[PDB]
Amino acid sequence: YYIDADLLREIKQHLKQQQEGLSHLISIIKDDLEDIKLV
Amino acid sequence: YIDADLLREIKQHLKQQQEGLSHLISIIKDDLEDIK
Amino acid sequence: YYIDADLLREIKQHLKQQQEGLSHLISIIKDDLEDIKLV
Amino acid sequence: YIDADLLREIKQHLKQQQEGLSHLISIIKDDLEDIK
Amino acid sequence: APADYFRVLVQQFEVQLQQYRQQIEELENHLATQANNSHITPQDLSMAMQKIYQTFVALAAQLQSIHENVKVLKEQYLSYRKMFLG
Amino acid sequence: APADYFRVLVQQFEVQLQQYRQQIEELENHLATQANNSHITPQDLSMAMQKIYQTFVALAAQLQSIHENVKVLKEQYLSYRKMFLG
Repeated sequence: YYIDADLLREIKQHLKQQQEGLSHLISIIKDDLEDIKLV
Repeated sequence: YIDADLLREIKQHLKQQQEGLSHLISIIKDDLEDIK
Repeated sequence: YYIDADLLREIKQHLKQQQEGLSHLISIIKDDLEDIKLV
Repeated sequence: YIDADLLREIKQHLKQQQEGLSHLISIIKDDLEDIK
Repeated sequence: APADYFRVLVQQFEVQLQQYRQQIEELENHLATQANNSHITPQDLSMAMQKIYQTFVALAAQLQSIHENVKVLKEQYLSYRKMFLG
Repeated sequence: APADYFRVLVQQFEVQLQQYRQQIEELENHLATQANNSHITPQDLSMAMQKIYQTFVALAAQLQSIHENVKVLKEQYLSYRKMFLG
């Protein structure tokens, strides 16, 4: 049938971390571009 | 069974197809938006 | 001894053009850098 | 007459000497200023 | 020309973006409900979780080198400014 | 690393700058007065005028490619901005 209601939660958590990971890198890149306009 | 020459041809053809930076960028921008 | 008072003028003119030449290129480069801060 | 090995050595030595970008730039800036 | 190099790094980045995007949306739908979850197995998700983490890793690498590339634009733009504008 | 490439174009530029600088100052002094002009010949000036024009040409080339390089920084900086900031 399906998987644990918490196994779902674990995966959803993992995916979130991946998202937070990529967003952090995007963040940094944006600071670089913004700081270029400032310097 | 499977035609090697064709897949090759399909590869070559797509590689020779070209990127419109403007277009590229717009796709990336919507990709990033659709996620982060 | 020395050279014509006008042969001097010719050379001085040539050197000036060379100077104007290089300055024009520097000018352009500066517009590029300035426009970067503006974009 | 003229020692080949030495000029070579002198070449090698100067090439291996390194550029301090900061310093480089300052020289260029004063060079441009001293002229244009 | 740098426009041929740029277009490339940009293009690879766009592929890992699309890649990751498809996969994630795909996996979202499979876990959206138990009704859709029944058409898949716990060994498929296990497969997808790998496919996805592999893209993430490659994507994270591309974002990283993009960061380093922007760091270089700044350094050189800053250098030129000191040479020509100071 | 681009820091090894940059340092080079910058370094060559600095040499043509110094080159031209020395020559010009040199030639200025020789034509500064007739007293100094008497220690030189019209075939020396002819020599210098060449040496100088050759540097000018190389210097003008370096300024030109520096311009093209800055054009590239802008294009790529502009592209990144559209991707990440728009």
